[PDB]
Amino acid sequence: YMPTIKEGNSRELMGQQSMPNRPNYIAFRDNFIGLMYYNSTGNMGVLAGQ
Amino acid sequence: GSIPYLDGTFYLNHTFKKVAITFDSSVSWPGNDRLLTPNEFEIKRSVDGE
Amino acid sequence: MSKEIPTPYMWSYQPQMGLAAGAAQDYSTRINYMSAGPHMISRVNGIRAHRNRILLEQAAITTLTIRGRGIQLNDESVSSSLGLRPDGTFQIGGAGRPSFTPRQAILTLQTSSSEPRSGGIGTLQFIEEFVPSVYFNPFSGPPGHYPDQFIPNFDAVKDSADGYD
Repeated sequence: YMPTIKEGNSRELMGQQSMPNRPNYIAFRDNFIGLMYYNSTGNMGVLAGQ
Repeated sequence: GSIPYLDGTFYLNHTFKKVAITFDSSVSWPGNDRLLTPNEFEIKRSVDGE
Repeated sequence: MSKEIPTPYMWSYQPQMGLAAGAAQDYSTRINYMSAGPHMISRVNGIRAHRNRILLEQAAITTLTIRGRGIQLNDESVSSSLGLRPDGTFQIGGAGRPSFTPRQAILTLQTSSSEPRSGGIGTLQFIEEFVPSVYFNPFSGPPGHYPDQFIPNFDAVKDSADGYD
């Protein structure tokens, strides 16, 4: 809650209220899904006799 | 104008991408892995230049 | 057409199961003589008769260094080179000369399946067995005496397979 848009310390800004920011849990996906390319003609896993 | 079906002035052959031929809906015609791609007559490849 | 020189029926294969699907008269190789006189028409009829004779008959009558599997392999039983074995003292490093044991390796490599199959037919045997069949007097019997193999929607045990369930 910003009592007044003006900057600089003053009487109005004294009454401001704050709350914590929402949490995020960014991490690697389950089973590392998506790290390896699957089912794309552009990038196809190759395994063959040399 | 011109009649490419009659006169022979075909000009759209550059827009073909893939041709797949299958007999009895289970057997591909060049059925001995006689192509680099498995069972398709891949005419033109997009930017996916493996 | 004519109940004596009939256009032959050609089978259709189902690759997947191995059975033969329904067949049909040949409809892609007919000769259009509708613009011919009696001479050529008799000639063409004789030709089709010759073709039918060829079909009937055909059908009725005509129904060391072992190769391994395409690359031969040599075979040695006493080729054992490294006679040492690591007892409490020795310590044998990298080794190994791949040799096919005569009885064990080769026989175990060329055993057939445990129990033979009983089911459909492969492509080559289908070609050799299911020649086009010439049906002479079509459907000349009472109901139930017709060749039901021709209808693809007909099941041998349960008659007249209802499509779409």
